[PDB]
Amino acid sequence: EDRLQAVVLTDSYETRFMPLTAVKPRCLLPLANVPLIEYTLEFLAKAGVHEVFLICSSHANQINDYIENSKWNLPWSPFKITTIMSPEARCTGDVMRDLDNRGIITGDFILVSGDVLTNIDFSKMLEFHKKMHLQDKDHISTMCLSKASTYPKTRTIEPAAFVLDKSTSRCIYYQDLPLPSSREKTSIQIDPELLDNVDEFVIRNDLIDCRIDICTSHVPLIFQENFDYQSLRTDFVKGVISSDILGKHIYAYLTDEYAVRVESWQTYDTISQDFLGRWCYPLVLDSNIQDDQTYSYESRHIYKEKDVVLAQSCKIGKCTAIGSGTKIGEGTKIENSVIGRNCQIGENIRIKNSFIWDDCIIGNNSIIDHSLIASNATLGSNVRLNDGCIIGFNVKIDDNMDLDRNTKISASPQDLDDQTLAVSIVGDKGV
Amino acid sequence: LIRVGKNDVAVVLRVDKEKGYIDLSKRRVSSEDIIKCEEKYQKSKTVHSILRYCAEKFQIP
Amino acid sequence: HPNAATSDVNVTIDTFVAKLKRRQVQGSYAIALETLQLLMRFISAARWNHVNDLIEQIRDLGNSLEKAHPTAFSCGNVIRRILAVLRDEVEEDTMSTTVVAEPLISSMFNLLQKPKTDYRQVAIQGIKDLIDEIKNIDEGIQQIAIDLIHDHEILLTPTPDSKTVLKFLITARERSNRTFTVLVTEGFPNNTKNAHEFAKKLAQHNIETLVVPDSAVFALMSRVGKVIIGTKAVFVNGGTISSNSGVSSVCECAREFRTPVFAVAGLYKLSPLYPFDVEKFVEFGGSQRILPRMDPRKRLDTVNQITDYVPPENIDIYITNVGGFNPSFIYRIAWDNYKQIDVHL
Amino acid sequence: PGISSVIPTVLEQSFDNSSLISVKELLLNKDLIHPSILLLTSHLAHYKIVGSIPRCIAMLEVFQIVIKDYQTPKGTTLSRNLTSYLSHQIDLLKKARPLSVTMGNAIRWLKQEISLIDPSTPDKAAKKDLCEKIGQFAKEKIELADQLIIDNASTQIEESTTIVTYGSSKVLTELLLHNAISLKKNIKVIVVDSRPLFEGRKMAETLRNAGVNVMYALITSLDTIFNDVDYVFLGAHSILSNGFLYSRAGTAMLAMSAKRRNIPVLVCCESLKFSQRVQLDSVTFNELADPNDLVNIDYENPVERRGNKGALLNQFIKERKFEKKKLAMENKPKGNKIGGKKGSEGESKDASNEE
Amino acid sequence: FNITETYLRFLEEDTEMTMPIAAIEALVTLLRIKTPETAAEMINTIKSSTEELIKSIPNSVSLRAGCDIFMRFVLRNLHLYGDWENCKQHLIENGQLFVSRAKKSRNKIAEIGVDFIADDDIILVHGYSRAVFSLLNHAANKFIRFRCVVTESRPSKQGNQLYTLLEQKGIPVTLIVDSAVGAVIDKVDKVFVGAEGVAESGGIINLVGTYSVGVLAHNARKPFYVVTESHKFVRMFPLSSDDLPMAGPPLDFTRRTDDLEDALRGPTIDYTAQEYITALITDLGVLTPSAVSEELIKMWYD
Repeated sequence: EDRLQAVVLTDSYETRFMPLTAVKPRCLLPLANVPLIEYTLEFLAKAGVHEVFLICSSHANQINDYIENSKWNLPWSPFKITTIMSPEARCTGDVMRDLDNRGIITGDFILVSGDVLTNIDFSKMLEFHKKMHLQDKDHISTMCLSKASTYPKTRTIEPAAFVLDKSTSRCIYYQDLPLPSSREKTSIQIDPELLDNVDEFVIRNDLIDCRIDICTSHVPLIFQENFDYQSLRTDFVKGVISSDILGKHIYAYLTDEYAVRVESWQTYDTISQDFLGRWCYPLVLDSNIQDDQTYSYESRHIYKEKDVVLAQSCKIGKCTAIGSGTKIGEGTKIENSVIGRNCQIGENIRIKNSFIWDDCIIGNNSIIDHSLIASNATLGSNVRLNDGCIIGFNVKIDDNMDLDRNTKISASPQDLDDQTLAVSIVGDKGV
Repeated sequence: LIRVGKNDVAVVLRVDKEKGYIDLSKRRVSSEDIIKCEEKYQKSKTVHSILRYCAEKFQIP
Repeated sequence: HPNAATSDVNVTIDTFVAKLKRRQVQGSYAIALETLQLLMRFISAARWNHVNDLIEQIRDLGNSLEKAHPTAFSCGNVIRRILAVLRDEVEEDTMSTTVVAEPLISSMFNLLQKPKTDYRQVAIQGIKDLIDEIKNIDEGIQQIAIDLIHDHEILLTPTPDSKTVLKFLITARERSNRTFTVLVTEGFPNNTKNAHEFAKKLAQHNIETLVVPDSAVFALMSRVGKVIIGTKAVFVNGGTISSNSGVSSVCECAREFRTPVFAVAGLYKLSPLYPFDVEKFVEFGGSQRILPRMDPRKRLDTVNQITDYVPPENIDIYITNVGGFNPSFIYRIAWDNYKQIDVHL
Repeated sequence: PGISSVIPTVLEQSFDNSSLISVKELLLNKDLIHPSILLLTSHLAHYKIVGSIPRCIAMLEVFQIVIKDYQTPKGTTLSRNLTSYLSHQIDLLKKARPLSVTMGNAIRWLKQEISLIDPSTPDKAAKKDLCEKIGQFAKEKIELADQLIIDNASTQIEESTTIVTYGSSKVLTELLLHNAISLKKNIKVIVVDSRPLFEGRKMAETLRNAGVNVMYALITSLDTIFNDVDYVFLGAHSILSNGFLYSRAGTAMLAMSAKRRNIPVLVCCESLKFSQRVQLDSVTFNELADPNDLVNIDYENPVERRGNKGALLNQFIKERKFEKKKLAMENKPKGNKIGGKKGSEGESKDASNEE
Repeated sequence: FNITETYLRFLEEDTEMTMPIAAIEALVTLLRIKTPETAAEMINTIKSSTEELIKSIPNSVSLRAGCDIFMRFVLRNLHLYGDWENCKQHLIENGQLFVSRAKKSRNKIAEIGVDFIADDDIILVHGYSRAVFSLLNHAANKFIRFRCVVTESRPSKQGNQLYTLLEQKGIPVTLIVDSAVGAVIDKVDKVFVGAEGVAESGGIINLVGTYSVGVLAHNARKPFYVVTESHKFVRMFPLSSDDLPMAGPPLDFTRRTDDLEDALRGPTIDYTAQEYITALITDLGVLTPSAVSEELIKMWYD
């Protein structure tokens, strides 16, 4: 039951975040004024990890530096960090092959794709996995699933329709749809290979992706054997179902509580909002995980760190978090928005449902609505932004600018409009 | 009983035939006269209705 | 002060932190026990040479622990007590090393005016004493506790989460000559299951049990005789932190009707630090337990809290293992257990 | 004939005066009853939406329907067995769920109407005029009154508001909705929920269906919700001859809390809800229901968990009782919004003698 | 012809003219020129005039109450269904008649409702009303053991004026600051108050500080009294503790100044709850508990 190793699939979903991920690594970016890797690490610790393995390729030096700086580098940690360095750009099959070549895989190894933070206890899950394994010899891997918000409507990228059994908790079919976004395929598929064996058929769609996998020693060998499987969800699970190796079982764990992985931008925002509220049961910033953090709890879901300065007569709405070393002026209307560490806010600024990253200067008499500002990117005087406007690294938005709905701004100093240099594109300036 | 929309009885007490001030009464009604008044009002309303569709149709005053 | 000095000498600190953060450890008593164990480990293993330096180190450790978890008061308290125990011994030693008059046990003017031994064993003994104290509280309460409740009187019970309060009730109920009717308030988002359990226990004990919803407190208040709190932490001026949900309103009601409000906890739960802010010490619960769905629940921001704070004006009695005390007197008890400099770390 | 005896759970020691038992699943009855009454009774017994205001209206509607369907026998006159039928209906209602003050008033009105027209007139002419009259009455004393109340409230509300609300009172819902839509002010609505009926939840849902900024709380969570917040509104059932607020469950405590924390409470009532019956406590006459409401373990109404509790009869000496209607203190509410615009609650029966 | 001008006309006189009565008289005068036979030409105009007056108000409340009372009276008048001339004449008569009545009412109050102070009962007086002063002076006239305690009123040094008024009567007096008012309740028997208006709820609309006094009285169980001439019933509801239709600012937080200019903007009008009143002395019989509300109901028939 004890002694379990962890392999984390990092630097995999780059260019999916279309403006960012070009200069700095994907996972190093802060969720709520603190890096995304830390949460994942915490989760792993909670689960039960004895050795840490990270897959790095895109900007690996920075990752290494971070690791060196991190708390787990010191000898007090039960798990040590040793990174896998591989050639640039490869699929999860190739990575698996590489891992196999090296050879550290023992027993029930943990494989996590992307970064996930959830509240559910893992020991029970592990126990369940063990018991099910003890049933039959040819058991493969565990999948995590959670109940969705009644009806699906905000899910377009990965709205997977899971046909499931109640007695064994096993997947029957996996399919992706663009149905709510584009009315071309509003569609359902069922295969007849497992009809006269299961009987209890339950057709469901409202289940959210987690992508946390508890895997046996068979999986890397399987990957080595069948080199056609580049992905792990679309081709692999389906293959397993359609009897690639005959007489084999897979898991689909069902939980009533919240569990969602990071995937896009709106989804990320939603996750952040959830974190801000009391959705996750023990996951709160006021506990202080990074040790340098000095967060404290206040009334009406408001987070305040130490050395946070806010001026008199500023009406605040609901759910606000402020990072350390902030100076905010007078006459501000703040509603459902997070302000980063050491940010300098001017005077008379109306904010609604927005997001502000680490060290950003917001200019006087500006309106920000449902838009994101990345690290070290500054807003000037009189800037009016609409819903879902992503701003990249070090973008200097100077005096007087207006940007419409869903305008993406580049991060590296290419194809998308508005650049890192002085003034965003209303008058042509840049490289 | 009265409030909004419902038909209610009137008789002209005092008229200022110079600028526009009209005095109206409900209790003065000559007994059953109320019913007659109501009928008259209804008739007037019907007449108005009659000369509304034609005004909109032929586009004339 | 970082954890650079303690890595191979003491390792359990990290484990303690883990227990605190993800709530693997439950019940204040257990936390206290853990703290005691940690202290013992520190004592048995580490090296000192000097005494003041050691004291400073201990203080630093305490501070670190506090920083790791603020809602664990018992942990802090125990440490403070240990420090106090050390301090007196140190003071005694100094007098022999050098080789005084006082009106009472402690003097105010001594602060204004200018003022190797086997202390380790004494320190060790202190821990044991503390453990012993923790072990039995109910035995030192029941001699005072089963004197207040009378025949044909009605009790009202907010917070059934505490293990001591139930025991106290049971001891009273044991007596054949005494008969009382029990009204139990539920506490919806945090106390419900616990309340139910308490009710079941009462039923088992063969007493008249009345399960009352949180709304039906007002109608029965003309018959209510006494009020008992299931508090978790005691403080300086009198104010107390209660073991989750449905305490404040009931207390207010009692105050309005001039119903006597009792409190049973213990001196290990008693803290020498002041509760200056309600927002700082009181921790909030979870939104997920109240209402299903997530997408419409972004609009529906729900407010729910674990712990509850009650002002010292409503509560009048604090019966502990030593005896019956008041909110106007309990400060002195704390002083008798924790010294003057040991308050700030 | 009906059904008698057989009651679930313990009868308890205290609070035993009113009916708490009965037909839940129908078995053998008199073969003359119009089914609409039965259906209504079935609804009322297992209702989670209604709260003082709509019930009476529903009853009136039912009565109207009955009148429409009513046919005079060839032998006996229009009123001979009609009274008996009415009595039977009343008995059925009582068996299902005890009669309210509004319902009593309605019954009285019906009786008066019956007395007014003596058996001499033909069938199709009498009931034509009766139904119209009743409709007119309904239009007058109910809807119009409500509208008036709403308008009064409109002028009474100032600038910058933060309100804590409770109940499934329709008038309050109307008010809040009005505030949200047509006034366009800075309104914040905080909702309090109760265990016996999910009224708060319903209110929240309604608010959502409009698009209002909503905080959601309970009876326990009140010490932290204040720590900016000013107005408190409650829904009343009936005001007695004493002047005390004879209303639903969790109101009185809230009022007390409001009183404690500076700012007073405002309650709304209709100009027909007033009663001549004298009582000063909840012990006198109370709406008591079966302990089946206090079985579900949080979250939602339909969940059914095999947790810790699930027995009542087998348990030795265990009393699980809950109350629905309460009597709040007189001095605590300051504002009363009735048919005569504005007034104090200490007036008691100023409209009762006025009729 | 103007009502505002008429109102202005009285300044240095007063002290018996019940301002509202004067207002009523002015209204009557305004009416009896442009033919009160027609209701179309007249009532609307009267309403407009009242609105104008309201708009022009610096710091007065009772005017509205007076005007609405007048309106009510007018309404009552034309229920006899006789003739337009005689009724009009009667209405015209009823203006000066109303003024005449006030004096009689005052007399009634000063002869019947003065029995509260008899056995050397020490009185705490705040809020300037003419009726209370009349009661005091006419008690002195009657000769009775009595003592006076004065709380310092500060709108524009009215306390001093009050003191001076007291002086021209022969009676020992002392000055008390409304901060040390909590310290002295021991020797002082009963608290008496003059009001600007009586609310729909029952409570009292008054001056610079009364609520605190009421609270103190409640604490001490020494009864709180209000003496007013019975015509100060306005259709106004103070729903919360700190709300009234006020001309002045309701607790305005002024910006950071340096030369000490904006400071004196403290609450000059305060409201107390309905439960605080023990006895309300009025000319239309000794009535208190829920009498004002009843009167209002009678007036509006609702």
